[PDB]
Amino acid sequence: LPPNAPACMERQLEAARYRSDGALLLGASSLSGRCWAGSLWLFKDPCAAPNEGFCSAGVQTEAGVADLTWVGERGILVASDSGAVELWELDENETLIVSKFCKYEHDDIVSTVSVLSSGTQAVSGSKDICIKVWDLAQQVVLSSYRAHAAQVTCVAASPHKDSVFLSCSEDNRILLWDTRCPKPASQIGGYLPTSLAWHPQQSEVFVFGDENGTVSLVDTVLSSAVHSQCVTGLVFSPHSVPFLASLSEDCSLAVLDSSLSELFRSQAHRDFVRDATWSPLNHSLLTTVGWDHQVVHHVVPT
Amino acid sequence: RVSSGRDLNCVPEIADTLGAVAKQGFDFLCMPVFHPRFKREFIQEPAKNRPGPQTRSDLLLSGRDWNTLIVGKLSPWIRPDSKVEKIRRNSEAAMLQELNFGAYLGLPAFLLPLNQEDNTNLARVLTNHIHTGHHSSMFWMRVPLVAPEDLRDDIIENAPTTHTEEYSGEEKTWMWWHNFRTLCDYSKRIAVALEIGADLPSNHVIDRWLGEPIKAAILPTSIFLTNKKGFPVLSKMHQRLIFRLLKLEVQFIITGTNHHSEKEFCSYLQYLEYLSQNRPPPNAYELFAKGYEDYLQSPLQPLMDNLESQTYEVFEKDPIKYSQYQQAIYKCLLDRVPEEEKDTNVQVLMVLGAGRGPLVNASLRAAKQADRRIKLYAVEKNPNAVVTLENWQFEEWGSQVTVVSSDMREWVAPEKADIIVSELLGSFADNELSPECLDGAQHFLKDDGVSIPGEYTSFLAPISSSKLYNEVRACREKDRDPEAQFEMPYVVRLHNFHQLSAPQPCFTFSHPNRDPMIDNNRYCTLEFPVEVNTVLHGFAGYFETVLYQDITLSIRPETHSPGMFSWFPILFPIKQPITVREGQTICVRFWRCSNSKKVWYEWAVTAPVCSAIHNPTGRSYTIGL
Ligand SMILES: Cn1ncc(-c2ccc3c(=O)[nH]nc(C[NH3+])c3c2)c1-c1c(F)cc2ccccc2c1C#N
Ligand SMILES: CSC[C@H]1O[C@@H](n2cnc3c(N)ncnc32)[C@H](O)[C@@H]1O
Repeated sequence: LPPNAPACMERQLEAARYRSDGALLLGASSLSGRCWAGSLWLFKDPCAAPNEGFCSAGVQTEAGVADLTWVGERGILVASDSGAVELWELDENETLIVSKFCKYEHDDIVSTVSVLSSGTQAVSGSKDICIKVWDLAQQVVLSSYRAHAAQVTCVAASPHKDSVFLSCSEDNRILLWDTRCPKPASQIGGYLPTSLAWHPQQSEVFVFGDENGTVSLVDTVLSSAVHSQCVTGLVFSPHSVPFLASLSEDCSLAVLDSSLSELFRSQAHRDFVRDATWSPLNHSLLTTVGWDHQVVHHVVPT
Repeated sequence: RVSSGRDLNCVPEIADTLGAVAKQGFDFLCMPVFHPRFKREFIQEPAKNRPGPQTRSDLLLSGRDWNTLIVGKLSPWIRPDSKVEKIRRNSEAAMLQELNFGAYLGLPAFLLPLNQEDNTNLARVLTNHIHTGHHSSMFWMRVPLVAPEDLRDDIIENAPTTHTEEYSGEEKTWMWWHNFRTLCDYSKRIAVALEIGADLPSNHVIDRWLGEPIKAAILPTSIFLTNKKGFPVLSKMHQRLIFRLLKLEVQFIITGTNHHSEKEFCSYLQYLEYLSQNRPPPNAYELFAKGYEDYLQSPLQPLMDNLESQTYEVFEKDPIKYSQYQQAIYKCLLDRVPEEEKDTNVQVLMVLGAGRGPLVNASLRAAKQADRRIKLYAVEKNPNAVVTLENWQFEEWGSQVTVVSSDMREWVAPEKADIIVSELLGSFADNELSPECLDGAQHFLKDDGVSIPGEYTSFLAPISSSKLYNEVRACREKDRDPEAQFEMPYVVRLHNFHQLSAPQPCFTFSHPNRDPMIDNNRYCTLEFPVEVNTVLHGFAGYFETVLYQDITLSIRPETHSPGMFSWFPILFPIKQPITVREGQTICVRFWRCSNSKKVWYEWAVTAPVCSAIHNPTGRSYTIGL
């Protein structure tokens, strides 16, 4: 029950991400009822989540949390229902989450957000069809790009190339971006693409999921029908030879190997599975959250 | 006084949001009635069993507020035409769910997107909803001037943007709308919310929406410029479009976030007010005609029917018209009576159809100003108006005026006229049977006598107006041909419409008709060049008339007598809209038909396709002799 921390956390858990030391960041939305807001939470003990009385820190946001991501070790970057991109920061004590900036640059819900290589810039995509590149220190938009023709479902920063990132959209495009290029987007060659994950060990390799449950491995093709509904997210594990976690509106989590073959399946969740994040400390532990308000800690066989 | 609404996709608390919106000056608020990211499952366990509540409570607003302040929005994840079968099924169930909640709440309108070409299944679900209880609620289809695909930045190195003109391609979104409303069978509950982008298309793309049921125009805050002082404004071209839309009294909707953060947010709205205040007020005519816009009227038949007191009052409230008549009579008196004869030569003037007296007084004022002598007969077959005339005669005119209560075709005149004056014209000139009446009066015109008017000509012009087509369609009546409403003309102040080619003359009549073989039937073929893609719904009709020499009356637009209120246009509909491409010719055929009891019109399109012959044998519409 730490200070300026809401007594109750909202039902619809949207995001879960570990940082280096293993504190767990949670993002929640109230997607029904009287108030449609959101909140941010840090659990230095992840096994206490999502119980509010045993969190390290928490804070209410004005609108729901469609997406978030760590910025470094103390920064939290939030895609808001309000069209805002928000940056919050932990205090030196890590007992308060404090708004750093809240800029209303999109004209619709901000759906996806991703920190670029350097840690000093981020990209956001929105239902307004735009993608924006942000300078986090100057709290300003550096570029706004209207490449797509429909909502921007996902953006993912390149792991090591600070000018390279992916995006996909309901206009059925997957775009590879390199802002060193005069025309910065390129169309990579179906069912609508819904999620993106760069390979952490291979520069030019990524995986994407679609609205029909298929996961695909792509070089700058291999695929498997993993899910019976939309593929909401894709998270490579931290292992030298990584595993690939995939999550779906079908309420399951799958874990896949190098060839997209299934090694693990969980049906613990009773509603949509919304995020998955691998422990830095124990590499076989994988944590999910979903709209059923569960935080599940899977032990993945390796 | 612009009526304006705020579009939001994020409402943390209804009460607080509604207050903020009202304080900023808006009249209404378009918002989601379910959370826009709250995707719901209807078929597959376990997600289909998600504990409720499925949304916010109806108790959060009063019934009056749901009914008047809230426009609902279809959730953006609902995709009834998805290529994924499961998504199509969930979407249909979710679409019915949200639409039924809207009807549950009594919301006055509900917004649905047309953001792609194929909306077949969305139209089917909407049409199903519409046939599930009779309700007055409106469905606003949110459709852009310019498809997003056609305005995207040219930043995709391996998919450049088109740089060549695609005339019909740039009209694609009109096609999205037209197919959708055709599928939904021109439901009156389905209207357009036209969304305006930062860059406007060619004029022809904009003009495609002429005559469509535009209920709302959506202005994103991103299309506004910034003036020296920092305030949002619009480019002169957008201002042009706004003015055009104010003439249709659409509702304006402000969408997007505030990008002029130095200024507050009523700013976008104050600018709209500023534009509304800056335009020419009601110039006498438009003051008079605003209430009548697109209001269908039965054409008067003053021959067969006895006009009411207040109908004559409408005629008489047009001084420019009668002073045209005065000038025609004046010039004629002078041409007929030399100065040396001004005291010996009394001219016999007959007003044929005098109503309540205005031509009688115009004749008297004309004689005074001409300094000539006239003997007046006031002929009127309507005995109720004859009451007005005989009180005038006893009280004012005296013996100089003889009131004759008689049909001009039966009256045995005691002498012959030097001038017969008449106002027997309808909006289509001869559609009150002015030719037949003057023919039957002719025998008592002197051999060298003058008829005022001396001639008239009707005019036709093809038009597009899905709004007017739907209004005619709604005129089905219980105990007649279910299509008779399309086989009859209407007097209407045409307003939301597109004229497709310049008016061309149709039928002409001259009086006196010296000709020994009088035939008032007519058969005319017209060819209208059309330089746009469009849809034909009917023909506007107007007329011109020569009262005397260069003194005329006209409601044909390019020669409209300035300042004259009398006579709105007439409209001939056709039963079935006809598609017309750029560069095609519209060929129409009009007949004036008669027997001894009735006169009527028949009409038919014969290019680019044939219609049925409309009103064959007068079966739907006749004018009584
Ligand atoms: C429906 N209709 N058909 C014919 C006419 C009409 C209007 C004006 C006039 C007119 O000066 N003069 N003469 C005639 C007929 N000879 C006449 C006829 C009308 C009519 C009417 F009977 C009443 C109205 C009331 C308010 C606004 C417009 C009209 C209109 C119109 N147009
Ligand atoms: C100004 S509308 C036409 C006027 O002339 C009258 N009128 C029309 N036809 C005749 C007719 N054949 N004989 C006499 N009056 C007529 C009508 O009753 C109306 O008052």
